[PDB]
Amino acid sequence: STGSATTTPIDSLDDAYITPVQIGTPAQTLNLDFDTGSSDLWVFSSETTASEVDGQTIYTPSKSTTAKLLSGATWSISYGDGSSSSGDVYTDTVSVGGLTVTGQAVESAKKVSSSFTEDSTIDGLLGLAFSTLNTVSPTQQKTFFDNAKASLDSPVFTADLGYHAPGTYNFGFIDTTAYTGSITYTAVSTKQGFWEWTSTGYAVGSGTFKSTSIDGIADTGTTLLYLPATVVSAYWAQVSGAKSSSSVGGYVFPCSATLPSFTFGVGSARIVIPGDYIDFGPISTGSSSCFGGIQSSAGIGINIFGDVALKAAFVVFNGATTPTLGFASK
Ligand SMILES: O=C(CCNc1ccccc1)Nc1scc(-c2ccccc2)c1C(=O)NCc1ccccc1
Repeated sequence: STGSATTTPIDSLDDAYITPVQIGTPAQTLNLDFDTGSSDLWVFSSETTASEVDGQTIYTPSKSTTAKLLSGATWSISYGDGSSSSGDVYTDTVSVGGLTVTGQAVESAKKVSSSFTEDSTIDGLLGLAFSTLNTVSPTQQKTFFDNAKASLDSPVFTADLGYHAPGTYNFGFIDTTAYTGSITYTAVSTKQGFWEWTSTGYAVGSGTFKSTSIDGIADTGTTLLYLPATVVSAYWAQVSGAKSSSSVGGYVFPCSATLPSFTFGVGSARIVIPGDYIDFGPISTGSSSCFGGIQSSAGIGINIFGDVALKAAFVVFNGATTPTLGFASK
């Protein structure tokens, strides 16, 4: 089997991407944030505290004839950025772009934090990291990809995120027309439950490539590119007027200043992020100071190849016996 779904930016800044997902019988379609940095499929629901729902589409398990409650089961997640959610657990039929999994754990939110409430465009998350991170208790539940894997033509999914444009998540096949040149595959460590890999280095603009190992994760659920302070300082030093602002919580730059590209290494291959992918616009409405898309990982404790990086590439999440990651230019 295979599946193919369009993923769309939630706003003009590409802050996140949503993908339609069918849950239950008859189908209830919710727009979920596919997140390769976590492993829970959770949704706004009829059980969500009413004051914490503001415009989201909700899943109503009582109206699904295929929904089954896991009696006593709970889930609770705290994301790296402080946000959180928790609730109980059902199994139900879940389909993405034509690909169907029966018995998928659908985690119904009783509570969500303020950032989730304030974002009306995201109805939940669909985790695509390794299932060892899944928070369901007493029995850990598998991700949608893990459940579908055996049935897929090939045990893989791909992320093709657009810049200010729609893109595609494919399951079970590699669309050879979606990228240029070849796909370079690189080793993955699953020790932390992430699609964790080691980049071979970086360049800023037309500068010389610096060979250096950067361990980080391929994370579609994180907007920005978070790298070591030394690397980030080298990037913003090439931007006139750029400063790290303690009040804003990272690097900002004069909105009209030219942004150089940022190149990262995948083995001997190179992925080039165009300068404008790094522009996240005025820090507040009407300001001529703009937020930067490359930031230090020093406070986070882990380097993150988020949407800013991934959307410059066609990315293969290869779930073979020994998982690997593939990157191609496009
Ligand atoms: O990048 C984000 C959230 C992006 N989503 C978004 C939605 C609406 C408006 C704007 C943005 N948050 C960050 S920054 C850095 C991390 C992080 C990840 C792993 C480990 C340490 C830090 C996360 C994060 O927690 N991402 C998961 C997430 C969070 C909230 C919503 C969706 C996904």
